[PDB]
Amino acid sequence: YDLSNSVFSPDGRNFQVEYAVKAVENGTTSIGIKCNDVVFAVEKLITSKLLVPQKNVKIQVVDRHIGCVYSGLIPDGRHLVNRGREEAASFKKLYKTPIPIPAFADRLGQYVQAHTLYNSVRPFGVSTIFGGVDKNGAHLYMLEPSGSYWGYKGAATGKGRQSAKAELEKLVDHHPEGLSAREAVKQAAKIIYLAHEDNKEKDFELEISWCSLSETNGLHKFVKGDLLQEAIDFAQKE
Amino acid sequence: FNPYGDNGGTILGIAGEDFAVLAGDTRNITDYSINSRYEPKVFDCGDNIVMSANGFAADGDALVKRFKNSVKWYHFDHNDKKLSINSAARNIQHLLYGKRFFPYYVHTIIAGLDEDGKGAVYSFDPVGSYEREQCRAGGAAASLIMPFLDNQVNFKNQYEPGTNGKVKKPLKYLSVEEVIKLVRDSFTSATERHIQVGDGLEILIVTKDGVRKEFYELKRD
Amino acid sequence: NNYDGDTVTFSPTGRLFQVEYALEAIKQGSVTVGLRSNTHAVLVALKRNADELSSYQKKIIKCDEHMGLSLAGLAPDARVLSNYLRQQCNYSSLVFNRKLAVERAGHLLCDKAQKNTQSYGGRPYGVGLLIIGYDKSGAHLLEFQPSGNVTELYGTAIGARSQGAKTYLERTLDTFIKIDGNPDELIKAGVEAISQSLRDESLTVDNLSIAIVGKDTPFTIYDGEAVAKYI
Amino acid sequence: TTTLAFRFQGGIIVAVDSRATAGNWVASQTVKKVIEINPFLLGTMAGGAADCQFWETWLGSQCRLHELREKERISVAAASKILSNLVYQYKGAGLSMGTMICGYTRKEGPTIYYVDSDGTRLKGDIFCVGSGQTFAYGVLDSNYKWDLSVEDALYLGKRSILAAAHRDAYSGGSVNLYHVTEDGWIYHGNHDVGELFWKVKEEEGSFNNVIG
Amino acid sequence: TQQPIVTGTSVISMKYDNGVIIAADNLGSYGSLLRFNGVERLIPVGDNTVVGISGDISDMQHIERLLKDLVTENAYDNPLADAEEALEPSYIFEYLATVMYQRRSKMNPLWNAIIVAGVQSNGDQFLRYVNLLGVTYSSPTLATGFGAHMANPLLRKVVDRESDIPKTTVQVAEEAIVNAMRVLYYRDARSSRNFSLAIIDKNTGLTFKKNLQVENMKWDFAKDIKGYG
Amino acid sequence: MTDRYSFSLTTFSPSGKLGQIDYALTAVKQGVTSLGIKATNGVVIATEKKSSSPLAMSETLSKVSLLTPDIGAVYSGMGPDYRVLVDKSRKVAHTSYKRIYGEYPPTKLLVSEVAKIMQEATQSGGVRPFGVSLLIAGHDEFNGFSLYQVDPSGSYFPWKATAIGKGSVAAKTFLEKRWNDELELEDAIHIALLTLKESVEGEFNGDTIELAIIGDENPDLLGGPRFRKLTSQEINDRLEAL
Amino acid sequence: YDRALSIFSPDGHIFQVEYALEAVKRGTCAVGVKGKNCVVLGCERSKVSKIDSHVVLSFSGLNADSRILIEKARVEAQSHRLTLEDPVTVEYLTRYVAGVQQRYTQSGGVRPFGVSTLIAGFDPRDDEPKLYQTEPSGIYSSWSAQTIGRNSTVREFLEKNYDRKEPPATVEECVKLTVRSLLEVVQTGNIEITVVKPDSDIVALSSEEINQYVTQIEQEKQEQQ
Amino acid sequence: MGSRRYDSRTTIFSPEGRLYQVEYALESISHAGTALYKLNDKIAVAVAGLTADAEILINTARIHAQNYLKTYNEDIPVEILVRRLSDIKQGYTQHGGLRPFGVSFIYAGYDDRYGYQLYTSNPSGNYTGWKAI
Amino acid sequence: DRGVSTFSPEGRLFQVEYSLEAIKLGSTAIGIATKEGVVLGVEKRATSPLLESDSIEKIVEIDRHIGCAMSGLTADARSMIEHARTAAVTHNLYYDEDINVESLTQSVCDLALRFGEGASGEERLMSRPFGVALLIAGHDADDGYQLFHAEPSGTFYRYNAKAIGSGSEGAQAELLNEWHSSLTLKEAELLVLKILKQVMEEKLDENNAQLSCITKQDGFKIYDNEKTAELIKELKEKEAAE
Repeated sequence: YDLSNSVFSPDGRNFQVEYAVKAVENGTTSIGIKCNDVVFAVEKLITSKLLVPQKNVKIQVVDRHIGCVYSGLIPDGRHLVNRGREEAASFKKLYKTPIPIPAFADRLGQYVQAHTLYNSVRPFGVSTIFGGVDKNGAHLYMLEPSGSYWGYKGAATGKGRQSAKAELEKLVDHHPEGLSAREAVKQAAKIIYLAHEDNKEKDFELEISWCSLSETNGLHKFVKGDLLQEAIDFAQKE
Repeated sequence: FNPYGDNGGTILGIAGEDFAVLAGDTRNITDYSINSRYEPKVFDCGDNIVMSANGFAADGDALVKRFKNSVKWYHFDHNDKKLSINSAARNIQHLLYGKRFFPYYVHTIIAGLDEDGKGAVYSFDPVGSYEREQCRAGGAAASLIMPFLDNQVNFKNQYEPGTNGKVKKPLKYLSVEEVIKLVRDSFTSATERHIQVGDGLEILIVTKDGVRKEFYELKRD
Repeated sequence: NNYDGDTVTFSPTGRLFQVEYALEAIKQGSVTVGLRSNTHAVLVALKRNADELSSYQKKIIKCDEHMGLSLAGLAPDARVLSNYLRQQCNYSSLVFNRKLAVERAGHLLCDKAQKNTQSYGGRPYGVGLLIIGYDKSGAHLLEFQPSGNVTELYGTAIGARSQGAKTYLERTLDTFIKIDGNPDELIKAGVEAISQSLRDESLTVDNLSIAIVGKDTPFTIYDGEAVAKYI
Repeated sequence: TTTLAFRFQGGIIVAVDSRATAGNWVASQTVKKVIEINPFLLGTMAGGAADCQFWETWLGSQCRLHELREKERISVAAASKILSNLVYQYKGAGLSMGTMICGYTRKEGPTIYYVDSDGTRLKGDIFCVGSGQTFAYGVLDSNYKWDLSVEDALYLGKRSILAAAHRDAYSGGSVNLYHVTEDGWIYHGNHDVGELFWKVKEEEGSFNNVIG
Repeated sequence: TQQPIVTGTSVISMKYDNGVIIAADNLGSYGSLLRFNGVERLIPVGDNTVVGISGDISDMQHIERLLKDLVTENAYDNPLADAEEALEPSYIFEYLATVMYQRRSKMNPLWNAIIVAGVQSNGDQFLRYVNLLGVTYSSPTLATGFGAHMANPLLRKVVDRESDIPKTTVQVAEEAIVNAMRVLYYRDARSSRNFSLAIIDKNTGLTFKKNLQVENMKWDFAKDIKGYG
Repeated sequence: MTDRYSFSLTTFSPSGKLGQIDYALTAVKQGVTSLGIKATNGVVIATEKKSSSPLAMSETLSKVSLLTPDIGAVYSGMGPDYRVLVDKSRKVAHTSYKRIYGEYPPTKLLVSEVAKIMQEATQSGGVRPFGVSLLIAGHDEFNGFSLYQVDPSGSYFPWKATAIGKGSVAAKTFLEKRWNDELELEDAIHIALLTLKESVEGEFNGDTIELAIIGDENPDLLGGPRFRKLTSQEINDRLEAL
Repeated sequence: YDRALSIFSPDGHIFQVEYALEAVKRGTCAVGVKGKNCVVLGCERSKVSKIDSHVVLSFSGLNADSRILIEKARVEAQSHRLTLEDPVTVEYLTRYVAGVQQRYTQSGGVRPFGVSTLIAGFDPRDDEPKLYQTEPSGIYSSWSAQTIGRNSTVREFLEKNYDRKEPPATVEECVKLTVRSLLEVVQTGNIEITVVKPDSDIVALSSEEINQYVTQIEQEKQEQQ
Repeated sequence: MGSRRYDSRTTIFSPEGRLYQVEYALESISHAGTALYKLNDKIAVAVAGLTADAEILINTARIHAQNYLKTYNEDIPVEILVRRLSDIKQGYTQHGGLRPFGVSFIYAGYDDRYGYQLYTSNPSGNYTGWKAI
Repeated sequence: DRGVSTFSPEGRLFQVEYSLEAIKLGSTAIGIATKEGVVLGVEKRATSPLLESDSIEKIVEIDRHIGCAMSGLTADARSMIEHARTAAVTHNLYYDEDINVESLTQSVCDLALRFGEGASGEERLMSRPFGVALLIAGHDADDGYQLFHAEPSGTFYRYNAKAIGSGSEGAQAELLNEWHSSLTLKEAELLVLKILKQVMEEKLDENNAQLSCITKQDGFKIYDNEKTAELIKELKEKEAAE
């Protein structure tokens, strides 16, 4: 019952989707934190010093207000981001307004779920954390290979997802009134540094982006420069 | 909706013994209005081949870019083999005939050196008929240039004095300077007698060394 | 294995064995080394022949006057990918009159490679690529795997016994990056790097190919007697 | 444009002029109106120059493919019918073409077919297609016989072309002659119409009405 | 497509020693009826490109949406989308010309005359023209439609050839543009008193001036004209 | 996402049997006993109704459908297949006969069309045979009153008195025990009610069975149709006199 | 339907083509004998079809596949006559049939033809007899006596009793040889002979003449020996 | 794993050169009854096995016969119709991937060229004329 | 396995390797190129003496300056030869010149590599690789005389001397030991005949071995039986003498 994509097990399970989740588990750590306004952080494994620093960007931008990160098979995430860009462009052409985050999440979920209905294809081997800011405020969403997606206050996926989830829960409990933008960036850097301990014997690079009202004018921008260095120093101090 | 237009240019191609010359006016106009005083129409397409399409500006530009792309792909697919002038002429014929039912509204002249090293000029019609010639003028001033070239290049209707028209004047070798002088005089006359002709003359000379460019001023500067 | 008859089947541990076999097909190919500096990028390829009466197969394909690649693995797949890259570069040069960036070509190749690893009825490519180019952002070198993973490095090597060249590049990383005024010095560095991967073999004018791109340097290939002074 | 072609004991004689005009202005006087389909086949250009050149080169390619596949030279009838079938597809699209496919084969001897853009294809002995076809056809009809030598046939073709050029304002810048035998075509040079007129008037006492 | 309904007016442009200046009015005429006012016909693309559109305004909106989509697309997976891999006037003009020619070849044209102006990344001023039928050309001074007949003769009195471009300051070019706009308002029945003007300079950048008005007009002598004999 | 199921899923066994058709017949056999009796002035079609849940409204689902104002049908087997096939038959009765000739198709031609539809499922690619057996009751001017049975194999047979389902054998034996040449519509209804009561295990009332009749004419229902589906109250009244 | 039914095996063989050959080697034997003039085709238990006025075709294997091939060949011959104004030669028709058979062995969703073909005739304006055989794999060749069919032998007999640098210059000798070769593996007398001569002279011998030939062969066998 | 449910690749040869599906259909017909439709005014057909496919083939034959009558203004010869039906049945035995028909046909027809004739056809597509059953 | 384009665990395609194995069972074909021509020789096998040896065509002309020889499944090479002839004629039609030998070889290899995955974004036409290997000999003004070995894998090589078929190993060893860059046309023909005689189990005659040449002056020609017989006689005399 684990040889085809669209075959139910005797207990009602789809083993190909579970194997895709197992493939996602091998990916690097990617986290997303929502503030009152959102912040996406990813760890890039430096397999060798031959790699050029800051040349393998993993966080992707959809329209001018959506930020996406993924853990798993990077080409699958890139394909999903291309499909999301196509859908966003179609929505913007048809209705002249930027696509709302729930609508984009629904489109991605429908696409991923349709990729699990036939045995001529295989489910995506990525888990995606994507978010942004629209007329209704700041939104964060997490989508799985099964096609199910949910909104989160904080989300994490990859090898070190458990430590990141624990840190996110502690931060949510300690901040019932929310977080700011710079504080969210610092917390994301700290959580990435703490979750990197699942590897230890491997250098890594931190990549951070944010999208909130004020300091970004409701658009998605990459955190680069003095702010990123301050976040890295704060993460190293903790 | 009329999908065609006229921009009123004049070009001329002359093949020498070991050189070729392709000249053109630089005035772009439409309906008694001057769009531009310097809009070149003669381009170096590579492999010592110089091409010029006259008439509809958009169709000419499209044909020139398509021919350049064809040369690039020919170099890619045949180990950078040089494209001969006859092969280029046949390829341009196929390109023109590919849209015979929606033809380019242009007259095309290409120039270069043949496989033996002599000057070669090929003339094309809008729907894709081509012939190799020694002197060919195209545009609105072609009727004002070709008789002059026939009289001053082929020495037609000229006979040796003292023979009472029994011995024709023999053909003589013409250097590139003489061809340049004849082209300049013909274009000056065309500028004098044609309203659409004359803002500047651009000449491309093709030899074994390569392609070189010269420019001269005309009236209505 | 019961999860190996097609590319649309995941292993219980989450692996695609067809992609792994395609990767292993690269390991049975000749070694090719790529490196770059601020001004120039160089590819060095060791060629092979069927026997003493046959010629050496070409390993470097030109994509555009500012971009080229070298292959390791299945030659026809490399030809297909090179034709696709030529078409993309020509489209960019025609529609927008802009020279295509190397990163854009990397993204295009990544997408095309991914599209062949998810649909039933097709197979993944069986060749690895080292792509060099020069654009407004400088010189770029990229490594391409059939899985769709594209990486940017100062230097890399693919094929068989590639660990020696990669180790040499890692050791001498701080040296060949600063080689900007002398393209021939960068070519010498690449040749010395690929020499570490030779298994009881000697570089000859028959099995050595050297491609180079640079700032004021169209993509130029040296083969045969052209590589006499680099041996 | 006269473009005559006739059959005789020595094979086929094809004679054409070289004048191309547009709007009463002479565009060119060095136009090659004979298309060499292959070393054994010739065609005549009338109507649209581009259509004639393109489709006769295509016919040559088709004949080359046929001879490669069958290891035998293609007959004149087969090539003429291939061209006619190709043209009949495009009828009503505006193609203009009148061609004489002339060839000497071992099986069929010398053969001339006329094919137009309307789809007509007919085999004949003497053909003249052009603006000044009437004068040349009259000359040929007045001086034809299946007994002429090669030189006499060539002179007859030149005389017919000269008459057509003299009596038609759209014909005559030069005369091009071709002789088709079982071993292919032979080109007999290009003769200026102006000099040919004076030469014929001096040799034969014709054209008395013209002062010289 | 087949005939314009709501049409724009002349767009004028010229080059000065450090950049380009392009101006156009804000009328949305409906034939002989001045139906719409306050219509912006100068579209800024990036920090270095200005596109001026004359003719059918529905097609103007279509191609400005196309320009917005192109700007959005250029930023995808482009870390240098604002430093060195940003759009240039040449790329935008090539894309627009390709689109116009493809529309012409299908007998479904965009009834527009478009002037692309800007400063290239190397400091060279770009100013080129396109329209339906895909006809393209360049000149130190450009004008579309009615302004092609009246604005060009005046502007060519200041910048007549290429060598005159380095000798023209921004003030002189702007004064010439304003005078040309005043003349066009004098003699064009589809013109409006209000217009917008954009200046692209290699040093300063993009300066946009909206809600400009034609002033210093002459009408006093009209008191002396009476009858027709 | 491509179909890539062009090959047929039903093939011949070495013994000459079609496995999928036999399995569909097996699925049909474990259904509900539905019977049909043809009389001299009409034809009666009766069936039993089950309750999926006590809270379910049984009248929302009807096991007998009107194909044409003169032709009705009942099924034994998989309900959704019967519903889809009824919709298809309703569409075919218009798009193939009535829109061309201006009249409703005769019962035999409609049965032929339904049999063709069911046969197309046993030979085309990427499909399975319908798991239903249909009883068609109709009247036409030239052929009179007719009753047909269509199997999952697409083979249809005319019957004078037939029954299908779990108690098909016993019901057929009861019907063949006494079938006279002077059967009336009410006599056929009484015989059908008796057979259904004998076959059923209990709870034999008007809300647990569904019956329909073809015959005579109903101008009151024109707004006449020959198809009348009896209401629960009329069934109860007829059972009171049983 | 596009599944590759015919694919290579690990030993470099295509099993579908070999099974088609096995299917061919199950039907009645067909013999083709060529002399100095005329060609004689013999068939066991109409098995000879006229593709055109000058060419005939015999088959061994599946009857309906042979019918499809015959229809294709007839259409091709008519198209050739219409296009080139010349009757098709034997070699061209044989090449067309072999090409069709080969093409059916390299397309998805189809199986190879289980038919072996013998084509006999004369080229236009020519007198030299032509005899060809085509295999299900798409390979065609020219022969003088092939016996494509399998009837448990005939090839050895025809190899023995042929040529000696002297073809059967008379039609009667060729017919007698064909009948004897057929009778070598046939005990009853289930024998049909068709003779082809130039100028479209295609005839079929009646059963009475075949019976006379069989009786003469039996008398010759029992008299001299 | 697009679709590996192909039912033994119906249209392939056995190692001995036989067609399994055709033989199984012949077995099914032999297990059926022992042998009533009108194709046109002069041809009748009797069926054996799988009456639904028989009806489909009979409708196709009727359409073909009426097309021939419209084209030539003459009644179709029996042999032409039998050959067309046999070719239709053989088409499913070589390509398409579908199961072959399971019907045996017995045609009796009269034409103006042969004067009463009888034929039989099977799922293999081979048709044979018989003096008597 | 169970897939036309399935990679093996070692990184190869099963179908391509099986096609190579099929080619290994074909007849012997040899080609030798010198500075004054290229000679192609083939071995003709007849399963019966009654076959006409002149009807076996394993040497085929692509164009006047390009010839081809085949080894393996001879029926599969007809489409390849048709494509090569069409490509050469099309190149002449589009450029008024003869196509390069390497360009034609690349076109043939693209055709062979096609139909499993498009070399220029096209679809498929055949369901299995070709089963025949080709030797393409030609002359062009760019490089001179060229000989190419083309395999169904889609890759091609340029050889100074190449032998393919059943006896390819020993023939290739002899070519390695014998070939040098200063041979003549007569020496090449004699060497081809000698190696064909060595490889063939049967005695070398003019009815079982065929020769052909391609030279710049005379194009591509196929030797008749008399010329081959005289060459065999010369080879025998030279062998018996020196």
